[PDB]
Amino acid sequence: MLCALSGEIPEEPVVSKKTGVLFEKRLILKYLEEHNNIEPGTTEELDPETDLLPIKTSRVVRPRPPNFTSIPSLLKAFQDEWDALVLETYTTREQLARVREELATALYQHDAAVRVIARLTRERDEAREALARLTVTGA
Amino acid sequence: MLCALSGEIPEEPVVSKKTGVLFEKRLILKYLEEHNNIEPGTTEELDPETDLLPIKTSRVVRPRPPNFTSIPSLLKAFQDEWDALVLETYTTREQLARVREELATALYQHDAAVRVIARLTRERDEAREALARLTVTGAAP
Amino acid sequence: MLCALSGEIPEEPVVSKKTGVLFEKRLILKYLEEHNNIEPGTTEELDP
Amino acid sequence: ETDLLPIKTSRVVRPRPPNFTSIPSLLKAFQDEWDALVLETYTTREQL
Amino acid sequence: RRRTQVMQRELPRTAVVDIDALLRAADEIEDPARALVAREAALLMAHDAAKYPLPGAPPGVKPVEIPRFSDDELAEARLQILMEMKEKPAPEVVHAIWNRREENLNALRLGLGYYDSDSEDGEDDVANIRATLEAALDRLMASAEKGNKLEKKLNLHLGGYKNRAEMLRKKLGEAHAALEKARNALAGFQVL
Amino acid sequence: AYTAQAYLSARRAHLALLDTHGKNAWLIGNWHLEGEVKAVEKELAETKREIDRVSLAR
Repeated sequence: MLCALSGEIPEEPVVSKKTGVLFEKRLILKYLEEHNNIEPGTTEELDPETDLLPIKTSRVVRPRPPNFTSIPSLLKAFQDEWDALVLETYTTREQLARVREELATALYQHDAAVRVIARLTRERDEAREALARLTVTGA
Repeated sequence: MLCALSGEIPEEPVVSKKTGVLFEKRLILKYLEEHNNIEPGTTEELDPETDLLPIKTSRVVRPRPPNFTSIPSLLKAFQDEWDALVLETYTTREQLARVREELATALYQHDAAVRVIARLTRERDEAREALARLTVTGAAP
Repeated sequence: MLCALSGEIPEEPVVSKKTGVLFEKRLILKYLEEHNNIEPGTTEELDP
Repeated sequence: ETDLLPIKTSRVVRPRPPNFTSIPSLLKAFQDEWDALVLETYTTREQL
Repeated sequence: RRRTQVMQRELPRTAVVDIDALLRAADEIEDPARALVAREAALLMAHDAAKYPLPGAPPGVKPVEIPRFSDDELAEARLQILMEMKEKPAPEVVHAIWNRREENLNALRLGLGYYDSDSEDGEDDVANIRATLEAALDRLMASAEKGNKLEKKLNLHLGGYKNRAEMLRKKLGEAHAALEKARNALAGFQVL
Repeated sequence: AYTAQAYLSARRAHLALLDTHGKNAWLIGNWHLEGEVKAVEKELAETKREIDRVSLAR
């Protein structure tokens, strides 16, 4: 977590009731007394005695420190890795289908190219023996 | 009804209104971030704020099976399904690579065929011109 | 997943965009025809 | 609906350790953490 | 522009090209027109691997000269092919055809590029899987050595910061236990 | 072999990501954890001051 105005962890986390943004009481008392109760970043007017509220952290549950080995962190890592791998698979299938579609087009145009090159080979051939016969006959 | 990106039922469904296509919100926003806001399958841009439309319906009652009413079976099920999905990803990547090599060889044949058509067209044209000159020089009876 | 009118799987699913609510197409068409283009649950005008 | 007020913060980053970079490492961490916390729950129950 | 664009589209291709074997196969092709097509294709692979060296490709490959041509008659040849077009197949039809191909020869079989449609030899299939598995296992211990070396490097880089976290967690646990003792004492003392 | 290849490739990618952007994340995590330590410490110190106040007054 980060405080908004100071960019750190607030010693006394106080919540703006109007917008729900995390503040620190001393810096925002400074801000309101030097800006006439103007919320930072917005045009809203904030009330320190009614529109501001601190944070109470009950310590009933034994607090697990935020480490990556923990099960909430591990399941967030699992769903993030699943997100990345599924989007990679989805992309790969997208240009795979694109490549297969232009592959079908490429195979059909290769068949057409084979047809026209057979036709042009036969045409060039019959032209060549026609020229040969004409040169033989024209003595 | 399944999501387009995963082929599964999305946990939080949204709808692209431009084509009326179901998507999952987190996957589609991550895709838009990675691809600079490009709708999958098409070229047109996608708006996750306005064009996306969530669906409010009843929750899907996925049955919890008696074999998967125990965390060892859950752990081996997740293990085998993750192995199968990552093997599917590897096999479709190898398929894309091999079909890219096949299309490379195919288009090598294609522009080679284009060049042979080119050369034989030039040879046919010069043969026709030479035969026309020969018939002009000769006296047809 | 279930339809919001019959509670079954819609063969031709449609979504009312103004509320973002799934319906079956034939059921929502006949309901709008019966009740003069009014979406179920709401009092706004739904265009078929 | 009303008395609940959300906060608007950033994503708190948990650093990935060097050992837990592969999927099998994450899975064995999953089993180890599951064992540790179910043992904690059990021991909590009998100490209570 | 003289060079082919089909290999300019990268789509990782072979670094090694055998002009002799390719020309021998092209001459051994029974169809004359397709034989000429494959011969000029072999010349094209020789030209590509000669004047465009891939990383890992051997250098000093001899290029092959090609007669010059004109783009207008190239467009004429393309127009000949375009008027020899039949009806284009539907994308759903192509997808169904390739899905049937996948079902006949599954994802591993189509992923292995050594499975031609005429290869029914089980021994040749086993040999292909054996060679592919040998190359795969080569990749396994190469990437395993790379990953182990990198993990050891990052371990020796980050273990100093790793050691602090356990002590800080222990201090947090002691602090929470002391706080619970203090609040229980507070309640008990104030009531009494 | 292919499953192990994909797993090891993902592991190497995550290892490279941790090499290029892991130290700042480790620093910010340790900083947040010690901030929570400071919060618990001031809570216990406040309760101990309450005990000290009650004991001296009584």
